[PDB]
Amino acid sequence: VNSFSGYLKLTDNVYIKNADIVEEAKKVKPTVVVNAANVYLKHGGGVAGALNKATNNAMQVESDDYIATNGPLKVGGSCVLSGHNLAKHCLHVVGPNVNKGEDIQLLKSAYENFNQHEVLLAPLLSAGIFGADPIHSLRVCVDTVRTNVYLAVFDKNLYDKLVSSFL
Ligand SMILES: O=C(O)C[C@@H](NC(=O)c1ncnc2[nH]ccc12)c1ccccc1F
Repeated sequence: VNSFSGYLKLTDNVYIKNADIVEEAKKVKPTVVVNAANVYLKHGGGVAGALNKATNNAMQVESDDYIATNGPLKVGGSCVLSGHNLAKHCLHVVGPNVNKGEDIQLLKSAYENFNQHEVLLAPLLSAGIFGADPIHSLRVCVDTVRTNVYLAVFDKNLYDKLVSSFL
């Protein structure tokens, strides 16, 4: 039992809510919040810009040190950093950005990173300004992630569309 509230059950292990991931994180303080990162951990907009803003830019400062030491992530890859005031840990996951021309095929690899964590609060990878088909991303999520994932979808119209079209 956990303290995630008001989520619609999609499958055995995947739940979904129309919510701001920042506010969900502030309430639940999950062990892991997922960031929809890019390979440089430059947290500008969407999920990443919002999470980073909520940390007062501490996420960005930490991320810049990570990149200076380790170099960029891979598309489809991830790293574990602090969750700051939002969660114990932040799992920065790089889904493909279709608006950068990146291969949507890498989305499954991106979701596989979630399987290293028993429970996660996460956005829908590659959706929104990452330019992928969100119905497809939700399908890949449910068909790839085996651990317990609580999805926070920001856009109300998108949430309604995702629920109404989910198989
Ligand atoms: O609408 C959506 O769910 C899709 C969108 N999600 C969010 O940006 C988002 N999601 C939850 N909480 C949030 N709080 C502030 C922003 C935010 C999205 C997902 C992945 C990458 C980019 C992107 F734009």
